[PDB]
Amino acid sequence: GSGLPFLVQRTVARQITLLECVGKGRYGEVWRGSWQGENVAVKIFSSRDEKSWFRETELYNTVMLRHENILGFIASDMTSRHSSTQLWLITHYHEMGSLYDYLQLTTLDTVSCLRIVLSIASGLAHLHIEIFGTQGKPAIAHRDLKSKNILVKKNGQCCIADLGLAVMHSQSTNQLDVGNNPRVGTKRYMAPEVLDETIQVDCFDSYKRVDIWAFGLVLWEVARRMVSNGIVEDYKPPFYDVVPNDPSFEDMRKVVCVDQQRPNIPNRWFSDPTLTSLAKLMKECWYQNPSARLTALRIKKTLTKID
Ligand SMILES: CNC(=O)[C@H]1C[C@H](n2c(-c3cc(OC)c(OC)c(OC)c3)nc3ccc(C(=O)NCCCN(C)C)cc32)C1
Repeated sequence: GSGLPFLVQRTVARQITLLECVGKGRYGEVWRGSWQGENVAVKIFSSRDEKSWFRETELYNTVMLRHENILGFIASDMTSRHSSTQLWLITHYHEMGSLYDYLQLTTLDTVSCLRIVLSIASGLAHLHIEIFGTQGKPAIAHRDLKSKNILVKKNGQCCIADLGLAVMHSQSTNQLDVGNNPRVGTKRYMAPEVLDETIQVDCFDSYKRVDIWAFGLVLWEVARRMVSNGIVEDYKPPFYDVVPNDPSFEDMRKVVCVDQQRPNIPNRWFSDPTLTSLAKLMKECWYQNPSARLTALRIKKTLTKID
């Protein structure tokens, strides 16, 4: 799999001491833990999200996902702490936390902006691409790509996190996991075909194109925080101005499906070559027609050529 030898994995949870709680939400809790005096991140899942714990555990153990831009899996366990049975996912610890939180604390220059977005595109392309052979991997669509599910490294690269909603496709196999409704992710980031439920649930490539829509929104979030001529925008989530907090499906449908609105491009971006290029790139992620959207590899290539 992606983590420790497995026999090691079961013993890891018992060797971990939880030191600080660094995150808490409806998903559960995230802690900085220590394993042999080395930091690890321990996500303790709420009962609401227990199935996400199981699906992510299945995945990381059935596919050996190892990539610098994917959160590094260490182990998963159903363990007991303080006499309560708990669902733990243990990964590499990234002190900087989520991109969402990071963008609200500092601003970016051209180098650090491009490093962030390129690393996300590289991670997403690695998820998306199916690799044949005994040491390959199925294609993976994330289905909840957003800034809260991206972690920042000290070196300024990022890695994609939270595969609990991901769907896998082997070009050999048939059927896509999917199941239930297609509207499983974060409403604010949902593509038009999800919101209006016209997505072809049987076509795996539909899910990759949904990730690309969300990636375009993440690019917009990040680009706002890149300084140009001492100018920068405050952090805002996508569509902050046109929809309420915790927006409903109907809110999103009118903006994105009926009006076909997209996040607004700050005028000052067209005073800077990099931001001008990023604006064009994100618009090619937001086509109403999913098949017109760029692929993750095309985005990666374009970003590598920008400087
Ligand atoms: C998920 N929601 C949240 O709000 C946050 C993000 C999540 N976090 C993870 C993490 C872990 C996962 O598995 C273990 C996981 O699932 C695979 C996952 O999914 C997205 C994320 N490592 C983290 C390491 C540090 C921090 C942190 O905040 N501060 C430290 C100082 C930085 N400060 C100024 C912003 C948060 C971490 C808690």
